[PDB]
Amino acid sequence: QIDKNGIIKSAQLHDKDVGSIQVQVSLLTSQIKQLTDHLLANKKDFISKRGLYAKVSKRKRLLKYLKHNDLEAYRNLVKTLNLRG
Amino acid sequence: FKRSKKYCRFCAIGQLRIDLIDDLEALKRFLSPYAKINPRRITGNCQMHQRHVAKALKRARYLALVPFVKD
Amino acid sequence: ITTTKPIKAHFDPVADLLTKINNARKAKLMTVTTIASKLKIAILEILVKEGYLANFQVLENKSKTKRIVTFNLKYTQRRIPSINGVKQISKPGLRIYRPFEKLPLVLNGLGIAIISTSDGVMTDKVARLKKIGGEILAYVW
Amino acid sequence: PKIEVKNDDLELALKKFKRVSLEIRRLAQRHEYHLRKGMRLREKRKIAQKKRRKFRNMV
Amino acid sequence: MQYNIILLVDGSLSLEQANQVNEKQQQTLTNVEGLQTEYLGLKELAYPIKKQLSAHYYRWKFSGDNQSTKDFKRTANINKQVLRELIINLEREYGYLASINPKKQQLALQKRAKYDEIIARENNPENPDVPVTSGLASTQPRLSRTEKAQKPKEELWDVVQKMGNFDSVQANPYRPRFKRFNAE
Amino acid sequence: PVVALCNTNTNPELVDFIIPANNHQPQSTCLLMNLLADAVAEAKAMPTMFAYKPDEEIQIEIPQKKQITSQRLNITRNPEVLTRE
RNA sequence: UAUUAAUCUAGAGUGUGGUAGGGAGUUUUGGAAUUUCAUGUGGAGCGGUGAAAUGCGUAGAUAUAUGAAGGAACACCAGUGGCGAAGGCGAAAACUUAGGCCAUUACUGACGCUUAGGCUUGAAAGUGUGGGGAGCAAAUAGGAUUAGAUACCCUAGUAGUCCACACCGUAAACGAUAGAUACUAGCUGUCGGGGCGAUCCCCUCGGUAGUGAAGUUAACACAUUAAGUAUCUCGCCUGG
RNA sequence: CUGCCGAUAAGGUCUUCAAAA
Ligand SMILES: [Mg+2]
Ligand SMILES: [Mg+2]
Ligand SMILES: [Mg+2]
Ligand SMILES: [Mg+2]
Ligand SMILES: [Mg+2]
Ligand SMILES: [Mg+2]
Ligand SMILES: [Mg+2]
Ligand SMILES: [Mg+2]
Ligand SMILES: [Mg+2]
Ligand SMILES: [Zn+2]
Repeated sequence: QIDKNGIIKSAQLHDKDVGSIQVQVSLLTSQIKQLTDHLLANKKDFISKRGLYAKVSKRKRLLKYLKHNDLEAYRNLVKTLNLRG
Repeated sequence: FKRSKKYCRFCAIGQLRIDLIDDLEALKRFLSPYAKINPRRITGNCQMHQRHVAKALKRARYLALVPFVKD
Repeated sequence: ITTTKPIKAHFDPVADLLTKINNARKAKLMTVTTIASKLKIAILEILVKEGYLANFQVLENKSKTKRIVTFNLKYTQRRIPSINGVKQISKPGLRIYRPFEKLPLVLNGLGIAIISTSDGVMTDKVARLKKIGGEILAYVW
Repeated sequence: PKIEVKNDDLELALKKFKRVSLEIRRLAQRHEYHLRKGMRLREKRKIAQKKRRKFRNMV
Repeated sequence: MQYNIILLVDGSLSLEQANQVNEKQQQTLTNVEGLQTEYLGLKELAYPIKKQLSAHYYRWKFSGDNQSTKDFKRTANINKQVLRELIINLEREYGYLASINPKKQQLALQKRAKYDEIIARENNPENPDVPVTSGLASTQPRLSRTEKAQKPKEELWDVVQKMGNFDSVQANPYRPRFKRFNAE
Repeated sequence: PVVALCNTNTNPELVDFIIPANNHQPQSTCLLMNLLADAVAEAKAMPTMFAYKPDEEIQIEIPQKKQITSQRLNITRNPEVLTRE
């Protein structure tokens, strides 16, 4: 499993901000990376595919939400995370 | 006649954990005379424990500690 | 005043109250609670002036971030309610806007129709008196 | 399924052997016929319900 | 993690087997914590496996990374001196999180103490234990619960406006309808 | 008009003049039943038995055949309606 | 109501702290039982049925004792049960991994429900390539029964049932009941977390059942897990 | 305690009525 503690501390805008959108997408990208590895290795586990698709769809909606409100921070998050492409 | 003393031991003691080399003589009581996991009416544990002991005894029965079909 | 239970409400503010009143009437219950919004408060104020409920009190927390209105129904001595039936007009989706010429009369004036034209919610009779119409929330008779 | 005779009497051995064989015969006859898995669960569920309801009234 | 192997070595000679266990331990286990070992003894196992009726049971309570299992697992079978081997990763057995919680542990100690008290009176030295109360029900409820009972998070709210309130109170239901009998 | 001694398991609508009371105690029933009978006797102009009376005359006995037990048991005589197939 | 400029946490999520699971995939391991073969003892039937006959058997069968090989499925535990969105999941272990329940003085601050089109999964049978094949058995052969039997019974018996990779995308895929939200008597069970501390039992928050009034229904019946009082969205119906 | 056991031409009545005693 991923060391969730280290990744969140990097993405914090300020301390105790353990529930923003930026920290959520950073955590989500790590789980996606791990799950893509696991699913590519196995290729017959479909519940993990369900989890991967659900997490991918959830990530898309939250970043889309962050585009309607405070679009500038969306620009900041995308260049660091490199999630678009 | 019968008895109402069919009551899970591990609850009164709060053992909380089953290991085959901590209550080995205890697990032989749950087993039948023909090396079978007695049902609830005879064995007496609550379903939660009954599942935990079953996994441990079958694990013991895989590690070759208790017979299969004979005494 | 204190409670013990969580207070929830539906997203649609007219039918949320409508279900509460109708269910309380049907279940012979008297005191019910829900979250407070300005439209629901206003419809209840004109409602209590016309005499369908006895008391209607809106309350707020000690932090000033939430308000919940806890109202009771006006039962007579024999325990049969004063409300007989409730039906909503301005349903979600289909917003009902009617000019004065097609302003409804509920049960030949026996019931009351709630119409929020321009000065908040307002009864049908005074709407006819002012000769001005608009949004029609619900029928109560 | 060994049961000792105890060499004190014979009948007692058959009084226990009747019980042991009946529970033995149940599974011996069960693994004689193939039912689909759904049907196999039905007979398992059927026997449990019969035994349960019967056990309620003697307790 | 914390692992636990129950190794099955053949029944040859004691001293040379212990050496076999040390050899089986030091070859594999790439990364490991402290490897405490015991020796349950000599028992005649139930079903003969590998045509052997006696075996030495060793238990290892080491700890380390997930790689400590693979080499040992593939080497156990090849070694003719080992009959069986079980890597019971104790972090997944039926109940571990409750065992680490300290509060639950002290309760188990208290339950042990109290239960031992009951069993003693029943199996009294010679005097008859008339109650024989064990499986049966207990006495009245525990006053501990009655007091230390939880209290709902009573969110306190403050009144702001009012109108018409009069608390008439009409709690006189199912009252008599007829009043005084009369003749036409 | 019908009067009754309801005992918590009655539909209050059917009775008119409800008289909250017991029905399982061979003592409570007699005291209350005689009380209604006592009104009838006073209306008919013959002396009362229990009503408007002091302590010494109300004593009544508990029929034969610690404290009296008004507990409802014998639940085992209510199995599931014969079913199954 | 819609638009825009902002504030708040109760909706919905996240973290910390408790926590139950046959949830899934990959790789290894185990014992009974059947079949075949090997070695002894043994001596005339075995097998099958409503009754029999094909069939197997002096080339020593059935049976009994030991051993070897191989494939398939995982008794008891196992339930007036658990998990998953559904199909489904039950010998043991390791690795990887999904969701869920309870308490939150924490955080973001409406980020939520539904979903045409699209994508993913989807019992069994069936297909293509390569392995595997103990047992069973569509097609097929024979013996019975029968007025006839291409069927029900019996003896044999290929594909198939199994694995890996590719398709097929249908089922009474059923709770014959789309999802989400708020409210509406009660009683009896059972499961999980939390509070107390022998259990047992009591309370709180949830899941799964039975009974049951108002209410609904053409009736059967549903009835806090609604087919009840209402809202949103999608799918679908218009005589045979 | 489970052998065997198949078929049955077409169309058709019959409620007159309560006004009432
Ligand atoms: Mg063999
Ligand atoms: Mg298939
Ligand atoms: Mg033929
Ligand atoms: Mg055959
Ligand atoms: Mg084929
Ligand atoms: Mg279909
Ligand atoms: Mg019902
Ligand atoms: Mg047509
Ligand atoms: Mg015949
Ligand atoms: Zn228990």
